[PDB]
Amino acid sequence: ETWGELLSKWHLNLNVRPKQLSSLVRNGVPEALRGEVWQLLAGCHNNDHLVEKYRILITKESPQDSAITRDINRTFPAHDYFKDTGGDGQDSLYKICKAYSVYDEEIGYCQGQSFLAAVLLLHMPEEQAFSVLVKIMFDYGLRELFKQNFEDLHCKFYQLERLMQEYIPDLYNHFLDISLEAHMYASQWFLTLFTAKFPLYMVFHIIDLLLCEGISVIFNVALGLLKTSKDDLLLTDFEGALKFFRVQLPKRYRSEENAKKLMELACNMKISQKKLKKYEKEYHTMREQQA
Ligand SMILES: [Cl-]
Repeated sequence: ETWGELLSKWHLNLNVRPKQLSSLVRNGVPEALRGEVWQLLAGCHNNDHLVEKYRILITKESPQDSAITRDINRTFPAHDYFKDTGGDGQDSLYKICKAYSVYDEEIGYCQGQSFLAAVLLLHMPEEQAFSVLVKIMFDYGLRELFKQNFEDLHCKFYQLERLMQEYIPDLYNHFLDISLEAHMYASQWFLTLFTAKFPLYMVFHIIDLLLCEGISVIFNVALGLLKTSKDDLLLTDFEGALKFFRVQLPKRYRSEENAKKLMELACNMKISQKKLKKYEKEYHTMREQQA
């Protein structure tokens, strides 16, 4: 495209993102270019060291075989690439997940990580998918949500609710009235970056935005989802709200048009780093008092 010219430009200087990249990413990266573009966004291009390590890691046993197997059995099992249990896709998926469990000695394999691994394997080869997965967990900071009995996740829930008070006040008020807290609905959004419940078309666009702009885009998407469906939530009771989040909400985004308007709104509902850091500080101060 425009994409072709952009990639030529980028390859003249892989150290610096071209000025028009963020605007082109906002519209969605083409499927066939995501393998390359995701690697470049994440800052790995021929990351030889991680690939060398990976080749050793795959010879080691995982102490989390059972968790990994369970997750893989629920990871896009009908998809053409993953449906053959002896296929290359499923083989690669196991190896990546096991390798990760051995690589991150402190934390190990994280529940749901197979969905993210699978998203990456849908667009690039195995060894590169491992590399990108590591960068998402370590550099972008996904693994931080799993430390300290999920303390940073709890922080994100607090942040989401403060943002809702501000940008979706009617919905915030209603959720207060029915005592529905974010931990009851937003956990998989954050911990899996939407990979575990939303349709792939939408999920790929989310990764495009997340790799370009950072892990904070989960807030933008969260607010876009809540604002778009708020009228199906405002008059519901507790059970009703949960049922909506579990069944109807992901079903809406099977439509490509619905998913495109959602990512547009998410980008438009962008939240500043300054604002997020304020709310993070508020949460930390609060936790210190009660401690
Ligand atoms: Cl803002």
